[PDB]
Amino acid sequence: DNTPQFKPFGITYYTERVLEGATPGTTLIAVAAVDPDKGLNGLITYTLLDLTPPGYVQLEDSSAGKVIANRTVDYEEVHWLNFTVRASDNGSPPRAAEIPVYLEIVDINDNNPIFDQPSYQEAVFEDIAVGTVILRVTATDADSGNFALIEYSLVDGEGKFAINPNTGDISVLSSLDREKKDHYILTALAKDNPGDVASNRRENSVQVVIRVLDVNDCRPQFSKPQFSTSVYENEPAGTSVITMLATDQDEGSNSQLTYSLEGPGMEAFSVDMDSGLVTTQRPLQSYERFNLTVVATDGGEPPLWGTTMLLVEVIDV
Ligand SMILES: N[C@@H](CCC(=O)N[C@@H](CS)C(=O)NCC(=O)O)C(=O)O
Ligand SMILES: [Ca+2]
Ligand SMILES: [Ca+2]
Ligand SMILES: [Ca+2]
Ligand SMILES: [Ca+2]
Ligand SMILES: [Ca+2]
Ligand SMILES: [Ca+2]
Ligand SMILES: [Ca+2]
Ligand SMILES: [Cl-]
Ligand SMILES: [Cl-]
Ligand SMILES: [Cl-]
Repeated sequence: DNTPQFKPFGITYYTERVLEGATPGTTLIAVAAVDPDKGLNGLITYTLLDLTPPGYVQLEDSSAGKVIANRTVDYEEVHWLNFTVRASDNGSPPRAAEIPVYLEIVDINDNNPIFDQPSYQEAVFEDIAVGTVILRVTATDADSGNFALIEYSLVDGEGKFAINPNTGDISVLSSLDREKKDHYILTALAKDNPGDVASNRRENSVQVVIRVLDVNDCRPQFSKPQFSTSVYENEPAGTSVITMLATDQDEGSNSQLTYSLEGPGMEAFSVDMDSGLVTTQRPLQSYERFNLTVVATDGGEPPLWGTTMLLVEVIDV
């Protein structure tokens, strides 16, 4: 006439830690009760009750208190597997005892940081100030504690960009120049579990495009400061003299050039504003000598100019 008692004697409840992902059949906890009596009166049958939540645990067999994994548990869904163990003798009116079990699920680092976008992109002007934040990348991590802390890095900022390891803010580290490099495709990395060994850290990367927009910061240039040419005396107006060509490193209208003439010979010559072709406006006589100023002006606002000099001598036929 003794009721089964759980061991150790007077135990209020059982508890054990269980790693999430424990495979089915894995022993989660083993409990035991005793009944001093003889035969069926002292033969103990174990059952489980009130599985909260259900589906994750079962007794290996009803003859013992070994509890094994059924479905695998996910810490991201379940923090506690609670249930009751009933230990019943097999007597005529049976006597039984019941006790709670609390299995404490333990997080493992089974989720990677995952970026909130498939890629990132911004456009910035080439004169953007050093230190300016361009964009923020964000990843999220479904684990807990250190396993969900994220450290951002750039695989290679090229000395032009830097990322804040906490915020994911990508900033200008040194001055840009569209003319040197007009866009960047950077790899940003999110790595969890800071401070642990490389093998227990998970990561993902994403590509970040920064397109560098033009400012009109390059003036038109000629190849040298002095050109020289000759025109025959007594040639008609419209006679070709020379074609002038300047360069400009900017983009679009910022490097679209128009030519003009300046100074004491402008009236005797003309330059086609688009082609750079210089022609005479009249016949020249052999004594005449001109040092013209040729100007190339870009289409920026305000425009930039560059000049060169053009010596024109008139030769006898
Ligand atoms: N040093 C200045 C000007 C740089 C710049 O814009 N240079 C132009 C010409 S105006 C260029 O062609 N840069 C290309 C290079 O240096 O390779 C800056 O850093 O802003
Ligand atoms: Ca008994
Ligand atoms: Ca999990
Ligand atoms: Ca993680
Ligand atoms: Ca986890
Ligand atoms: Ca530039
Ligand atoms: Ca320009
Ligand atoms: Ca430019
Ligand atoms: Cl900008
Ligand atoms: Cl910081
Ligand atoms: Cl680009």
